[PDB]
Order: sequence, then structure tokens, then C-alpha cells
Amino acid sequence: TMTLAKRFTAEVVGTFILVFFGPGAAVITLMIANGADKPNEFNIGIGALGGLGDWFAIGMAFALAIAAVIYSLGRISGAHINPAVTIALWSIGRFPGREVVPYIVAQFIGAALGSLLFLACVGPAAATVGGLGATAPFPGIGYGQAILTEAIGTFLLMLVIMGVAVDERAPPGFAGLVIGLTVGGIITTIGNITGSSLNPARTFGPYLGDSLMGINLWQYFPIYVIGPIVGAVAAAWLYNYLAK
Amino acid sequence: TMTLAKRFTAEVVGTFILVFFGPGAAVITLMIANGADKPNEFNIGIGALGGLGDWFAIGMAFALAIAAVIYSLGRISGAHINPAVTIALWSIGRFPGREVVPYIVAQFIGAALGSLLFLACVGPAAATVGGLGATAPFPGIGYGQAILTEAIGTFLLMLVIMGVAVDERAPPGFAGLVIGLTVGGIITTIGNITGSSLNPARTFGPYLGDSLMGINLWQYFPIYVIGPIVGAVAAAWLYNYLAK
Amino acid sequence: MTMTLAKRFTAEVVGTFILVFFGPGAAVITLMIANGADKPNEFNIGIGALGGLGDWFAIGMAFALAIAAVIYSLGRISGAHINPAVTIALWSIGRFPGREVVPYIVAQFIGAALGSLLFLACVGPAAATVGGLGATAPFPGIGYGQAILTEAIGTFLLMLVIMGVAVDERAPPGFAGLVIGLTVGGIITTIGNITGSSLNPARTFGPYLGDSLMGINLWQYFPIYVIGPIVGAVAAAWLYNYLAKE
Amino acid sequence: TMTLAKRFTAEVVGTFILVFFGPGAAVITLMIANGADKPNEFNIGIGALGGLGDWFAIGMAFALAIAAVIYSLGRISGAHINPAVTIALWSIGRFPGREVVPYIVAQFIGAALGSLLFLACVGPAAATVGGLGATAPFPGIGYGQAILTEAIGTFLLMLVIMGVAVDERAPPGFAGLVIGLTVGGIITTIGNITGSSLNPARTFGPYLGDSLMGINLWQYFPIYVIGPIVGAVAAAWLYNYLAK
Ligand SMILES: CCCCCCCCO[C@@H]1O[C@H](CO)[C@@H](O)[C@H](O)[C@H]1O
Ligand SMILES: CCCCCCCCO[C@@H]1O[C@H](CO)[C@@H](O)[C@H](O)[C@H]1O
Ligand SMILES: CCCCCCCCO[C@@H]1O[C@H](CO)[C@@H](O)[C@H](O)[C@H]1O
Ligand SMILES: CCCCCCCCO[C@@H]1O[C@H](CO)[C@@H](O)[C@H](O)[C@H]1O
Ligand SMILES: CCCCCCCCO[C@@H]1O[C@H](CO)[C@@H](O)[C@H](O)[C@H]1O
Repeated sequence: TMTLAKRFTAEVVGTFILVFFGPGAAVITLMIANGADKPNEFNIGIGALGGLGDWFAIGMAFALAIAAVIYSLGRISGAHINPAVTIALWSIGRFPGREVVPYIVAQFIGAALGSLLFLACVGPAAATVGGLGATAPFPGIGYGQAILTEAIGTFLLMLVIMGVAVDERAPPGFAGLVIGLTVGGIITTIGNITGSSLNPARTFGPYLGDSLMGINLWQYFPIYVIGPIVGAVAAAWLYNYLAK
Repeated sequence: TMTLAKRFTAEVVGTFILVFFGPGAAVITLMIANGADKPNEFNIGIGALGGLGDWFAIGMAFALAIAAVIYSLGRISGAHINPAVTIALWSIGRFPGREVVPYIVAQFIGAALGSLLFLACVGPAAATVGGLGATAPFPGIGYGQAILTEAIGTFLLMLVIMGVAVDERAPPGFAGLVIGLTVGGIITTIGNITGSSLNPARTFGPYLGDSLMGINLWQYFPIYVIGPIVGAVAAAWLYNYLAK
Repeated sequence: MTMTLAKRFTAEVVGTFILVFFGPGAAVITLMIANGADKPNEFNIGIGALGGLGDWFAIGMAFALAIAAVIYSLGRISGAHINPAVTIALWSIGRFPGREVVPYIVAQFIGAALGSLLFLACVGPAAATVGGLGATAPFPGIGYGQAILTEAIGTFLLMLVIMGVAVDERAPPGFAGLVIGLTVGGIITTIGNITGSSLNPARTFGPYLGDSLMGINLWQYFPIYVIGPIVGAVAAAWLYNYLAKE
Repeated sequence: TMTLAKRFTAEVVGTFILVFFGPGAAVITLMIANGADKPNEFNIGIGALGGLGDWFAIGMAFALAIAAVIYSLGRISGAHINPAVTIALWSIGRFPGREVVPYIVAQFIGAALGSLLFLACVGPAAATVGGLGATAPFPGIGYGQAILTEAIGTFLLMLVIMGVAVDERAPPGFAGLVIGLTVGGIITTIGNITGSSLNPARTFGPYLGDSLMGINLWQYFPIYVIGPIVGAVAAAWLYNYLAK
């Protein structure tokens, strides 16, 4: 088992790729669709040109990136790339408490780096037109519902993480592909309701870049901390109850 | 194995996710596409912006969710999340008769919960504009053809379920992924003909929420009971005849 | 459980039926739902009109996931050839009995006609008059010369995968169905708007029958979907062996 | 191992299929979308009809082709079909130096063949309208950023190649599928920034056909040599540091 110093840097490089490519697709969708007829308020540009196919596109950007990361770095850090996962796994005694805060920091640092680097790669348009793919409720969606859809979202994620990754009886090698594809699915449905974050670090990244680029959104941050965690811890604890 | 009480609650939580995310994509497609030019009668808003890609998006929302459920819960309840499967497996003596009615109830309860919760998450728009993703025949499609396409649909599903899940010679671990992706495929073709239900619990959920939200559609329910069961039992029995 | 030929025949019918019901069935539904939308040039015939190339990947995936489903359920029984070019290619390497090539191809053709006809019944005449029963034929500005070459280059990559992940002893077990299907899905996405990406005489036949039954005669183009696929498959099979041996 | 003569001809036939089908999708997208409303400068026709779904479509054309090639030919040549990979693997002492130049030549020859054959298959339209799918920066993207996005791109690729192919502990059989799907993912995000080449041979092919068809673009070639290599070598070396 690799030194914590190396699992930290593994968690950085992982969450960096999560936030570079995942929310990077959301930006590029918005940027190439910018100008097209948005036929109602609920449609904010994503879906304008490719309908829900735009959301699957985006979900798959996320999924296949997430999968890549697990398959390359999972053996090293565990490939958490998400604080809700770390917190959920800790709440079952599958992760050391001493390492939860160090992991989450590694995730946040990685997320900020991915968001900032994407911004540099594309130009200011990435934020002013793409929002750096930051998550926030959609037209006609309150905070109440926003956390609930984020909890129901991250509940299904963690449930798969238990079933195909943590459980001794899980078929080896499927983990990365399954976990990622699952996220990809969740984004397709949940995307146009809350931006399907499922992940505090993945929300943080853009929020920083945006508020660095003049666009302050931290009002909505709790939705992406409370929602994901209550979903993940719920999933983790339910799993164990059902499987013993 | 796990107590029936726990396989029940496993079947609820499974069918819940099946109906939350699967038909939830259908709703969100319709909602974001609401207002766009529907260039003929046959196009009812799905396909309006993203063409058949909208249907594949939707199918994948389903497929990846279904897969997630099998990989997480299949080890517990069997992950039937569908009464036609349960009835088909019983008709081969692979499932105890004592448990078919308890399973189907668990499925229906889970389906109503997933439909209701999605509704709460989004708002009334989810029903009045999205129809809660309920299945029903498409423009120029009679009841005769609607049960036949639903049979031909659920026939291919069950056939895979025999071939990659029930059969002792099936390559282990591929189950969840293959079965889900297969559904995904069916929806892509059959979607704009009957809404590709393949599943009485998956049709029931929306139908309840809709008729709770003022939109009564139970006229069409037999198409999604008869069609799927005749398809599933036909597949199960054909499989065994061919494989011995 | 090496099942009787009678049962591998009926397995090959039920397999090629699902291949032609769902595969070309997506192509029809694409056309039908997109019917009326602005086709911004000649090369766009309605597929791509609403969902761009995403419409072609949608269609390719309808094919791929159906093909995959078949292999994983019936492969253990008939071999899940569901394609005469495959049977002929495998025979040309002595991996399939000559006595069973003609019986296999007939099973495939019967299954393909049944899938095409059943889809037609399911939807209505619109399925043919508007959807063309998803029959393959060259696209605007594509000659017969190029149409067979793109169909050979197409089915060459298919058969090459079939060798590598299904026929070869050293292939990782269980991946076969998924990989072979997804591969087809890939080929359709690129080749689709050039020839309809048939890769398969039985898959072309099905629609052609239904169409010519519904008044739309297209057999002029059938050789493109017999010659092209076979020359591609037999080439792939024979190249594979040359590369992988002694 | 098979003789080098046969691994050469294996690398030709592989990179041929990479460039025929991969960039072949890009051409067909452009050709069928030719004429449609491009609602801003950043949208050059890809995305016009199917939004980002057009980019995922293209990425999957690539991914599934790449996967096919590894699964069929990887056993023979290693299925590099990419000079940056060969050069990266050499830099770790996993590939013989004597074979790096021969491999790269095989790749280039195979790429030129695939590009030329596609051109022949379709007609001049393939170049004059499709650009033979050649990669080049997008509107508002400088050379500085173009190499950085291509490095960040090919960095993720090689990182997966280490994790699921080179590493002794990698789950067997997942290689082809995972590596290809990963590329597919990268193209979806990076596509509309640089054309997501990740690969000198894959850029070369089109560039030749194009400059044969009157369209000279070699001004941009360094972006697709420097970018990919620096990304691949960085990834390879980082991996080993993290995994020992
Ligand atoms: C205990 C409830 C905490 C809320 C978790 C958020 C995800 C909601 O998920 C729900 O969890 C419930 C558990 O009570 C189950 O009864 C429901 O079927 C399930 O859909
Ligand atoms: C008929 C009088 C009873 C109230 C309606 C059903 C119970 C409340 O339920 C709510 O009703 C709203 C409609 O106003 C919906 O938007 C909500 O999503 C639904 O959950
Ligand atoms: C018999 C079970 C009652 C559960 C309390 C739900 C209260 C929602 O209220 C009512 O429910 C009734 C039954 O669905 C119907 O009259 C209407 O759908 C609804 O207005
Ligand atoms: C240092 C001198 C060693 C000479 C052996 C070189 C032959 C390489 O061998 C090839 O390598 C590929 C990837 O590298 C493998 O995947 C292939 O199976 C194999 O054909
Ligand atoms: C240090 C001596 C140089 C060895 C040359 C490479 C030999 C090929 O080694 C090969 O590596 C591949 C991964 O790329 C795998 O596909 C093969 O299973 C493995 O045998």
C-alpha cells in the first residue's frame, strides 16, 4: 500500500481530471450552442441543439473520465475523487478518520486546478458563456428539491460503489466501467434539475473559478455538500443492512 | 440467502430507481424540448431537438440505471425490478410461486415511490408537461400493434436474461451491464411506438402519479401487462427448448 | 449440449430476426419522427436532420446492443452468426462445416424477412413508405464502385474483431458479445451515411423484401451488399490467420 | 512474439482503421450538417444539428474503432496505432528503441492509407466539405493553449494505457474497451478546442490528403506532435512514480 503522500497526490490528479473533462463538456456544450433558439425557460442552452442527447454527451464525458481515473489510479489512492464518497466510506469504518480531511483537501485542490486549467485552455468565454460548468438549481427548482434530487442522485452512485467496488463478492475489473457509466446515467436524468453534481469538490472547482472570474455563486454550495453526503451515507448504511 | 423481508425491500429500492431515473429522462426530454417545432404528428417532442439521439439518451438513462441496480442489489433480491421477469422465471420453476405476488407488490410500491418522488423533485411540470414518462401508444398505433411491439420488445429482454443471467454457462459479471444496455437498445427502436415499457411496474408508477395529478390513462394499462408477460414467458420457454 | 442442427437453424432465425427488427427498425423510426424537418442539403436524407451524427450513433447502438444481446443469449447455441458473410468467412478458414453454410444462410434470410415483416406490421405502412424499412442503398454522390468498397472496408473491420475476440483461443472470455456489437455500432456511425452500413446480405435482404412487397423495388443494389461484405469478411479472416501464426 | 515485419504490417492495418473511421465520422458530420444554421463562430458545423451529441457520436466512432483494433491486433503488434504511445513506452524502457522509428513509420503509412481510402470512398466533398477530419485549433484558440489542451488530453489517455494495459496488476480483457471509451470521452470535451487528436499519425493522415486535395495545413502540425508526446511521456513517468 502506497504512502499517504502519494495517495494525496493521486487524489489531486484524479479529481483534476474529473473537473477538467466532466464540467468541461458542459462548458463546450453551452459555448457551441450559444445563440441558438432556447424554446423555453427550462432550456438554458444545453439541449438547445442536441436535445437530451446533449445531457447524455455530457454525462458520458464525465462517465468515461471517471472510469479512466479508477482504472488508472484506483489501485493507488482508491480513486475517491469525491469527498462524499470518502465521508460515506469513513462512516462505515472502511476508511481511516485520520485520512478523511487530507483526502478531501486533495480533492478540492485537484478540482480547483482542473477548473482553472480548463479556463486557461479555452479563454474567458469558458466562464462568461460556459459558467465553468458550475452546478446550480434550474428554473423552477427550489433549494428543498435541489438537495433532495442531489441526495437521490448520490444515493444511487454510492449504492453502486458498495455493490461493485467495496463488496468482497464484486466481479473484479468491472468497477471503473460500471461506476462511471452509472454517474453518466444519473447526469442524463438529474442534469437539468440541479446540474447533477453528486460531489462537493466537483461543485467547488467551478465555483472558485467563477467567483475568481467575477461570478459569485456560493449561495448554492450547501446544496452540493448536504445533498451528496446525506445521499452517500444513506446508501452506504442501507447497503450493509441489506447485505448481512 | 437474505430473508424475504429484505429481498422485498431490496425489490422496492430497485424498482424505485428504475422508475425515478428511467422515465425521469423522458420527462426532462419533454420539458426542455417543450416549445420546439414538432415537424409532424408522430413526433411528440422527444426527438424534436436531438432526433433519435433523444431516444438513445433516454434508453441509456434507463440502461445504466438498470445496470447499476443489478450490480448493487442483484446479489440480494435477484434484482427483478419487473413483474414480467418474476412471472417468466416462475413459469420455468426458477422462482418460488409463494414469492411472485410479494415480489410484484414490492415492485409496484417501489415504482409508485420513484414516480411520486421525481414529481416532487421537479414540480407539476413533470406531469403536465412530462407525463411522468408514462407509456402509451403513439400516433397511428392501435392496441393490437401496441401489445405485439411490447411483446417483441420484452421477448428480447427476457432472452438475454436467460442467456447471460439464468444460464449456468453465462460469463460472470457481464449480467448487469449487458441486461441494461440491451434494454437501452430496445427503447431506442421501440420508444416512439409504445414508449417501450417492457414492464407493468414501470408503466404503473407514472400512471398512478398522472391519475393523481388529474391525468387518467388506465385505459392503456392492459397493453403493458399482457404485452410484456406474453413476451417474457415466450422468451423463457423458447430459451430452454433451444438450450437442451 | 452441442445442439442439433435443427435447433441451431431455429436459433439462427430468432437471432437474425432480432437483428433486422431492431437494427433497421431504429433507422425507420429516425426517418419517421424526423419526417418534415429541414434537410439542409442533398446528402442529408432525414437521418441527422434533428440529431445530427448523434442520430447515426443512436441507430448504430440500436444495432450494437441488439447484436450483443443475441450473442450473449444464443451464441452458445448456433454460434450466433446472424450474418451470411460471417458464415461464409468462417467456412473459408475451415472453422465451419461446408454442409451447414447453405442451411445457416437460409435460416438467416428467413429470420431477416420475419423481422422486417413483423416491424412493418407493428408500425404501419409509414414504416416502408416513410422509413424504407431501413433498407440499405448508396447515398447521394456515391457510385456502386465506392459502395462495395466502403461495405468491404466496413465488414473487414467487423470480421477482424470476430477473429480476435471470438474465434481466437486466446480471446478474453465473455467480452465477445459486447465488443462485437459495439464494434458494429461504431462502423455504422461512420459508414452509415455512405451506404447504410449493411455489412450483411441477410440484413439488407429483409427490408428489400418488405419494400418490394410494399411496392418499393430495390434489388438493383443487392449485389453491393453481397459482394462487399463477403470480400471484406473473407479478406479479414485470411489476413488475421496470416498475422497470428507459426 | 510475431516477427517485426508482421508487427509492422499489424501497425499499418491498425492505424489505417483508426484514421478511416475516427476522422471519417467528423467528415460525415460536417457533410450532413453542411448548410444548417451555425449560431455562432465557435460552432463550425459539428454540433449544428446534434449539439455536443455530435461530438460524442464522433468520439464513439473513434472509441469503438480503437477498441476493435486493440481486441483484434493488440496481441500481435501491441496495437500502438499512435507514435506518442510508442515514444512514451520507449521512454520507460517498455519498448525497444530499435523499433520506435519502424513503428512510427508503420503508423504514418497506415494513417495516410486510411485518409486516402476514405476520400476515395466518399468523393472530394470529404475534403472540401469534411476537411478529411483534420485537426486544427478552434476559433479563439491560440497555439499556446492548443498544445496544452492536447497535452492534458493525451496525458489522460497514456495514464489509462499504463493503468489498464502496461501494469501487471491490470484486470485482463478490459484494456481494449476501456482505452477506447477513454479516448471517446476526451474527444467529447476537447473536440471543439483542438479537434482532440492526441496522435501525430492521426493528424498526419488528413493533413496529407488535404494538402493533396489543395488544402495545406502543416502550419499546425507541431501542435499535434509536441502536445501529444509531452502529454504521453509526462503520464508514463508520473504513473511509475506513483505506483512504486
Ligand atoms: C432515511 C431517509 C434518508 C433520505 C435518503 C435520500 C435518498 C432517498 O432514497 C429513499 O430512501 C428511503 C429510506 O428511508 C427509501 O425508503 C426510499 O425507497 C428511497 O427511495
Ligand atoms: C386533490 C387535493 C390534494 C392535493 C394534491 C395531492 C397531494 C399533494 O401532492 C403534491 O401536489 C402538487 C400539486 O399542487 C404537486 O406539484 C406535487 O409535486 C405533489 O407531490
Ligand atoms: C387510501 C390511501 C390514501 C393515502 C393518502 C393520500 C392523500 C392524497 O389525496 C387524494 O388521494 C386519494 C387516493 O389517491 C384521491 O382522492 C386523490 O388522488 C387525492 O386527491
Ligand atoms: C528490448 C528488446 C526486446 C525485443 C522485443 C520487442 C517485441 C515487442 O513485443 C510486442 O510488444 C507489444 C507491446 O509492446 C505486445 O503487446 C505484443 O504482444 C508483442 O507483439
Ligand atoms: C524491457 C524489455 C522490453 C520489452 C518489450 C515489450 C514486450 C511486450 O510485452 C507486452 O506488453 C504489452 C503491454 O503494452 C502486453 O499486451 C503484453 O501482454 C506483454 O507481453
